[PDB]
Amino acid sequence: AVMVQQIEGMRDIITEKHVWHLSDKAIKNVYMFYIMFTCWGCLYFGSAKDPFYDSEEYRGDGGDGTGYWVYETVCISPFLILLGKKEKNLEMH
Amino acid sequence: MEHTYQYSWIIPFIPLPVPILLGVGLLLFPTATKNLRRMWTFLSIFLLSIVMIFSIYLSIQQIFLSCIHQNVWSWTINNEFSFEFGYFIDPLTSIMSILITTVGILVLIYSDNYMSHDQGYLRFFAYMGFFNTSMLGLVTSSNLIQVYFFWELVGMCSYLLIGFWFTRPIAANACQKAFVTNRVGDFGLLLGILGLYWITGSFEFQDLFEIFNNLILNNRVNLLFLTLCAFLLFVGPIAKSAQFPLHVWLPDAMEGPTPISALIHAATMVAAGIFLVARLLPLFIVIPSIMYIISLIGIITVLLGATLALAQKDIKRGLAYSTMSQLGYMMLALGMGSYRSALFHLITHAYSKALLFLGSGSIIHSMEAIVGYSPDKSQNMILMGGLTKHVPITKTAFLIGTLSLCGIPPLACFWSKDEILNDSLLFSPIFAIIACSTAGLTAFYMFRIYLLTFEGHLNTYFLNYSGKKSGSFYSLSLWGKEEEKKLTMNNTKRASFFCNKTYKISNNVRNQIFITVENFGLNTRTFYYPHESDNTILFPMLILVLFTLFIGAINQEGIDFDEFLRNATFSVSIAFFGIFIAYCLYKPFYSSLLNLTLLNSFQKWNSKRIHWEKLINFVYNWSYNRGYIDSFFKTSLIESIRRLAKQTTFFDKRIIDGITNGVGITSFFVGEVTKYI
Amino acid sequence: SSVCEPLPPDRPLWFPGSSPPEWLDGSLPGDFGFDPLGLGSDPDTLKWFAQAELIHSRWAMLAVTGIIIPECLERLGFIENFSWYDAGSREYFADSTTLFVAQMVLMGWAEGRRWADLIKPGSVDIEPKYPHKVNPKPDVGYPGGLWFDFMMWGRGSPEPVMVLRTKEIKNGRLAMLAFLGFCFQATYTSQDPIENLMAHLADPGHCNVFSA
Amino acid sequence: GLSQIEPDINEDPIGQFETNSIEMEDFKYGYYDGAHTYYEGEVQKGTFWGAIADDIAAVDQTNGFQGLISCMFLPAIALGMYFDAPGEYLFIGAALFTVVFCIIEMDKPDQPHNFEPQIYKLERGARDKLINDYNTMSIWDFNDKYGDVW
Amino acid sequence: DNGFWIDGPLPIPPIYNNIVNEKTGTRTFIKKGVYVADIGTKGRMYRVKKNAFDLLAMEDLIGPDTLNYVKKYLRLKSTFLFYDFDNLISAAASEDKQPLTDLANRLFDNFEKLEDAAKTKNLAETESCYKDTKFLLQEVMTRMA
Ligand code: CLA
Ligand SMILES: CC(/C=C/C=C(C)/C=C/[C@@]12O[C@]1(C)C[C@@H](O)CC2(C)C)=C\C=C\C=C(C)\C=C\C=C(C)\C=C\[C@@]12O[C@]1(C)C[C@@H](O)CC2(C)C
Repeated sequence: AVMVQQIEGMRDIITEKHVWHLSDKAIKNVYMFYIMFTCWGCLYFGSAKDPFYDSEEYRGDGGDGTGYWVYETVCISPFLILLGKKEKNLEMH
Repeated sequence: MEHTYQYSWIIPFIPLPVPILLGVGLLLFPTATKNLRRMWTFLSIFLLSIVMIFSIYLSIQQIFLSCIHQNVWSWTINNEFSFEFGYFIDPLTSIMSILITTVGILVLIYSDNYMSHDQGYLRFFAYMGFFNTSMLGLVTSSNLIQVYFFWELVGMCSYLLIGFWFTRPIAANACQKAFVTNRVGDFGLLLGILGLYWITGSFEFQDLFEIFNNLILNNRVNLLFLTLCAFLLFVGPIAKSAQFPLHVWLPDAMEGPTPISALIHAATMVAAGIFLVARLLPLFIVIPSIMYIISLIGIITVLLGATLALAQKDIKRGLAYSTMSQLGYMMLALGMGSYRSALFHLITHAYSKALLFLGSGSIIHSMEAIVGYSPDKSQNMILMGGLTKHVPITKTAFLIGTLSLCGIPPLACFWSKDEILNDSLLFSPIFAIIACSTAGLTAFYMFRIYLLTFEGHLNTYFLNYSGKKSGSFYSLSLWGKEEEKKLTMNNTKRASFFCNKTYKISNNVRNQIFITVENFGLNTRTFYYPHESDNTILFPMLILVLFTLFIGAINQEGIDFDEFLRNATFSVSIAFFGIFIAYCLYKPFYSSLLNLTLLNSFQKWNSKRIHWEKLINFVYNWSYNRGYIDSFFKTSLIESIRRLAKQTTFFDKRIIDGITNGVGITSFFVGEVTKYI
Repeated sequence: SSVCEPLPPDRPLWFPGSSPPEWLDGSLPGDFGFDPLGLGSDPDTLKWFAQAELIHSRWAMLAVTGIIIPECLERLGFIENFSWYDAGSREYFADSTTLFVAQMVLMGWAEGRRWADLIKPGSVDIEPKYPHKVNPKPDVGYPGGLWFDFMMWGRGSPEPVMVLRTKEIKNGRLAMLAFLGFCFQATYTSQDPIENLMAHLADPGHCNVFSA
Repeated sequence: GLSQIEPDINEDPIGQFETNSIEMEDFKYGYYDGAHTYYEGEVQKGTFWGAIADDIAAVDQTNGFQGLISCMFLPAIALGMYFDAPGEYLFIGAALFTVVFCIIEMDKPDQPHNFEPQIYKLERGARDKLINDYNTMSIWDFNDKYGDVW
Repeated sequence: DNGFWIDGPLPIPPIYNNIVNEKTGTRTFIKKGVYVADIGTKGRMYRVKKNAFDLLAMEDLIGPDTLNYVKKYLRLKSTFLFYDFDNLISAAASEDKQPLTDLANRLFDNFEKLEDAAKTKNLAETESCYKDTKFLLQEVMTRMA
């Protein structure tokens, strides 16, 4: 592993060169354990007290889990107050 | 040698596990790891102490034995990569390793108390330890792959440290500009190492040194490709060492902490570019024109870094431009081909201005009790005034630092700048006398900084200036039980109650009844004067004083590691000339040592302020507008990209999404027409 | 914040269920009531014995460090021929007798300043004064100071002061016993401490003191 | 947000690139960024094990058995190597782990955050799917507001 | 052949009349596309030393379930050695030419046998060929140094 390098410029070099590679099997092994960690984490952290998607801040206002519950909320609750306003005018407010 | 270089791979990885534990601690269990608040501090300090002792041991073996170790391992072996991540122990590795570790340990001892009143504590030390990890991996690097790797990681850590105080948006602009500028240098380092791989096919620091002895003698390679490759390879050190094109990231780094001013510069990270150029000098002396380019960029930025620090209101920005001008001195030394004096000037500046930044932050933390918390108040060098009477050890440390930059031979650092100008004047006459002129300017602004900070009255508790101070000192009036039972609501006393009548004038009285209702007395009366900081601030300043006194006298170790009186007295004369010009302008009359006849004649010769009214205007507008280069880069480089981004999303959304949407629009239209035909 | 609050009377003792003596109320760190003989009866002498324990433990800690860490470096391949109980007989400069008198001079200065602290607390004060800055009056054995508390961990920053002093004293009692083990088992085995550890860890049953 | 009334339009769209943050004239340093908060003496202990178990106990829905098997699952793979090399046994064991976890996650509480936002009107505790198998309470049509008060 | 992007066959560089091939075919460790640089004859002489030391210090790579990376590392570094010996014998001094090209032939047949040993996942033949290929790599390094 010892190589003495002769370069005229600065100094001599004592390069080691430990050529190595994670065994072919060990790459499958680290994939195996990481799929195990993914499995464990999916199960356990799905079984966790998820503090944002439980409260009346999210599930109360809208909160179906989509990305449009805000927009259908602010597009339907004004129609809800227009409906309530018409039903108010139906009894002469 | 037999068993100590095989375990040289740990000196990047030893700081690493405490940012690993903080990065999984603060991100997962913030109350837990913040309950262990001061323990990760001492753990980072202890791991950096291990790296310090091991780097000192490697330095002792480098000064004893002349050898280089290149303990390379394998990283990827699939095809032409065969990549390595090994650790290259030259004397430059030893210099850079002790330069990282000692400054990092002292900044961590400082930062235990700098951040001790900060809610953001452990993520700062995670950034610190990961930065020390990255920079020690950068200096122990056997190939341009790993230099590139830890180079960009150092740039990321610069982004994180400058945008540490993330809640203030000027630090947000600062850290974005910083990381983008570091990526403009990263750009050049990329197509510079790829150009070297096209010219060599090396990707190793070993084989470049034995290919560039005969690569230029070949016919396939072009000299134009080699010089543009070396210039792009130099674009990286421009961004790290804050050279003239890519310098606009450095003075905005002030909005983060003062330890990152002591560590991002005057230290490791601006020494990354110096390390890179000095490591690649065996392939920079070979390419003929790049040496002149490095000399040119250095000699352009030394006039920029000098003239910028002349009129800074901020202490931290002024010391930043001082750091940038000394880094320009280092690049001017690297353009000399000086393999020795460049690194020695790097050592003495990186131990001098680091002390200067810690003294500045001690000044700042003393001023925090006066002005509260504000950088336009607690970092404004104008209203610092004088702190010799209050914080004496800070005064001595800051003074030894500023004399270490002003070039004082016996009790400060001068031999570095002596070697700079000695290697400068026998090189080219254009570059030399302007370098000595910038040295005189450097002594001028550094002594200006020292006089505005420590010498004179305070400028903030001064009874001519602060009205709350005059209201607080005089709890009772000058007559006691006369003239008032105290008077509040002092009316418009233009006549001063003298019943003065008026001659021909515009008006004397009117319908204007405005009473100057002043504030009261005997309330928050104390106004606690700036006392000394604790032991964790003085102790790195004492150790850095011991450094800058110890390095400042270094039958010498100039050759085994890697005009005498006239030039020395000329440099001391132009430096003391800068001392004298700053001294007659800023040192007040009651404490100056000069004769009052000459002191009276200074203002008697210069009471006009007409031939000064343009000079002071031009210098202040230069140092305030940053040579207009900040405004030009924010006008035609980043807002040019903003206009290009808006034009390009116009072309996207309107006239290539327009075609795709228009296919369906046309199908709707032909359907509606052919329905009704 | 910085008061050196003692341990409660219902503290853990060296011998559970036993009565702690009346001269070990808990003012000192590491107070677990260890007094089968009662050598700390006189409190004016128990102060001196507390200082004795503190300095003894600090020296034993630095010493056990200087024995085991450099032996780990020797096993790693840094230092040659290391053996702490033969590291005084081996060669240096200055003959080991000029070293001794220079040591006695310098340590005489240091330990004499410490003695002057012990006899009269404010005599040899350090951590120099600053304007409108009141350096706190320290205790004997815990001077604080810019030189010995530069991280300001003594006044109770990371943890309280009592638990930190108890950490010092307990870690250091353990180090005192470790050094006694060094001084005994390096002469009844004529071998290395780390070698003795690996030898006992090889076979804990038969590689004990009774083999020799 | 909610915005039961219609919101005020921003008359000043501050900039397409710069942030929505206040400027330096109104930025009180130290008390905003936290750079000069943390005056200690008000923080508490629970050092690194009285605050890990506090956090794990803060966010957890697991009983004694499930959770003990979760804590012993990853060491059962970390001992799958370095102690043996069983092969398919790890995968079959983790498959049965996931099957028994999903069977355990047919929990007795049904927790109305698991239901539709159309369920949220009022008195939803009297809705009891937690005990009533094959409910047949036709309310999920979601087209007209049902009074399910029985 | 319009300057940028020569197109079609994408050739490999040829052999300049050398007997450096197998002669029952060219060679079995030829990696298809690698960038050997036109540095110069001393540069090729040094890179022979460098890659010969690489295949020398391939010690810690050889082992069970690692033979494929041994084969890829062999093909890579031996392709570098192949083009560098092609340039060295192509710029030889007409008396150093024949013994060095015979040395290259008896090195490359050894590389062929080691590549076939590591290709069939047989560790005993891999090590039994790696012994005298370590001998010949030390021989070619001390020739080039
Ligand atoms: C330099 C040695 C030394 C000294 C002076 C002290 C002093 C003190 N200790 Mg500490 N202690 C020590 C070593 C020492 N300790 C060690 C090594 C241990 C661990 C074994 C302890 C464990 C300990 C506990 C758990 C407690 C104390 C306590 C005390 C206090 C009351 C006891 C007293 O006055 O004894 C004075 C002691 C001496 C003058 C030294 C004894 C010298 C004689 C000649 C006997 C030496 C021979 C010895 C038995 C050999 C060991 C044989 C081996 C097989 C074990 C006092 C401050 C109590 C306290 O309040 O804490 C502050 C308490 O609760 N100590
Ligand atoms: C100070 C100390 C050690 C200092 C060591 C030093 C400087 C070592 C230096 C070196 O090694 C190095 C570094 C490197 C080597 O190359 C050179 C030397 C020179 C060899 C040990 C104390 C060691 C001290 C010990 C072991 C003391 C034990 C005391 C006990 C057990 C007391 C018990 C009791 O007193 C109580 C507590 C209460 C009573 O009521 C009951 C009883 C039972 C009486």
